[PDB]
Amino acid sequence: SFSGYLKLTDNVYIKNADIVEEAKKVKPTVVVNAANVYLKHGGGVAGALNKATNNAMQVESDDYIATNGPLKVGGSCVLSGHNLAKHCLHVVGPNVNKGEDIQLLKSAYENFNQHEVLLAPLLSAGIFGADPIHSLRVCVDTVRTNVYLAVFDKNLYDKLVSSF
Ligand SMILES: O=C(O)[C@H]1C[C@@H](O)CN1c1ncnc2[nH]ccc12
Repeated sequence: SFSGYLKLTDNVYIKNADIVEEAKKVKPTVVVNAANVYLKHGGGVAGALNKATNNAMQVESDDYIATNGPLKVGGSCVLSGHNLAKHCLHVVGPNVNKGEDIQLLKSAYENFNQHEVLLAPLLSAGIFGADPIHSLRVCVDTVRTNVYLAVFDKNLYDKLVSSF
C-alpha cells in the first residue's frame, strides 16, 4: 500500500517521511531497522521504531542476543515487526563515528536482496556518520528487490533528489 513515493530507478523509490509513521500506515511485510551489532535500539531510526513497539522490539532483541551473540557489521537478522510490520530486518551498516570500514555498506545493502519488497531508511546515514548521498548511490547499485526509502529530514530529501 505505498503512496506518494518518487521513482528513482526501476526498483528504488523515495519519500520524505518518518519511517515509523510510514510503517503504521502501510503495515509492510518488512521494515528495515538501522541496527547496531548488539541490537541496542537507543536513538535514530532504531530508537524510534522500538519506542513505537512500546519496547517489545528491545525485549525480543535482548533474547536474540542472549541466544546468538552479536551480529557482524554488514550482517542482519529477521525478527518480528510487532505492531509495525510482519517482520523487522535488523541490518548493521558501518558506523563511521566508530571507525568501521565504509566498504561494509555494500555488504549491508546486500541483505535487502533476500526480500521482495522492503520499507527502509538510508543505511549508515544520520547518527551513523556516513554521507547519505553515498549511501543512496550504494543502495541503487546493490539492491535489486523493490525498496521504498523513507528520509525523515526534508532538507536532506531535497538534496538527495536534486543531486541524484
Ligand atoms: O532523515 C533521514 O533520512 C534519517 C537521518 C536522520 O535525519 C534520521 N533519519 C530518519 N529517516 C527516516 N525515518 C526516521 N525516523 C526516525 C529517524 C529517521
